[PDB]
Amino acid sequence: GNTYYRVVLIGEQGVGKSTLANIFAGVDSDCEVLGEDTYERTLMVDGESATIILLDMWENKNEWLHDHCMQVGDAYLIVYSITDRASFEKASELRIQLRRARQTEDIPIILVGNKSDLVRCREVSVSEGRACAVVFDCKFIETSAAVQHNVKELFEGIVRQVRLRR
Ligand SMILES: Nc1nc2c(ncn2[C@@H]2O[C@H](COP(=O)(O)OP(=O)(O)O)[C@@H](O)[C@H]2O)c(=O)[nH]1
Ligand SMILES: [Mg+2]
Repeated sequence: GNTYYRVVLIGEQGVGKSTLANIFAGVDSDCEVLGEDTYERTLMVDGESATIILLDMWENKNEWLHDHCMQVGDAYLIVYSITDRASFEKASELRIQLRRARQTEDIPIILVGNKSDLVRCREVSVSEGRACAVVFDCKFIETSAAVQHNVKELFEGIVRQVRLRR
């Protein structure tokens, strides 16, 4: 409870949420019995221990699970694919949706452009991701979950952001 961070992955189908979540996990004694699509890992960030509870239960078709995700997170990773415009536009919709669900809280958010390895398929530019993050007042990163590029920096980044709002 200060050492602990509940982090929620949201985004359109096929953007890479589950692939991100799997890289994050892999290998004790947190109080929480993990359910559905929940992962726990304890991380060292800036010389301080961080227990992350990661939720990856956002699907596009349990309808209440959307409202659940939007309510329980301390922090959010709003994921789109650089090779998919509509997922990028969806990300803005989800950010607005999240802001309405949490009107009075300063929620740490990272906007994540996944699939950066798919160079010839890029449809969304780095500048667009950046400009969008500026409009949203959140952070931005591009990852490739397939090759584990910037995935470490991402989860360090989100812990770093939630600590700044204390
Ligand atoms: N090339 C590439 N493929 C990816 C990346 N991340 C995920 N994928 C692929 O995209 C497909 C759907 O990914 P998934 O993680 O299930 O998306 P989800 O719906 O958001 O959970 C899978 O076949 C993954 O192999 C990435 O960074 N690069
Ligand atoms: Mg998934």
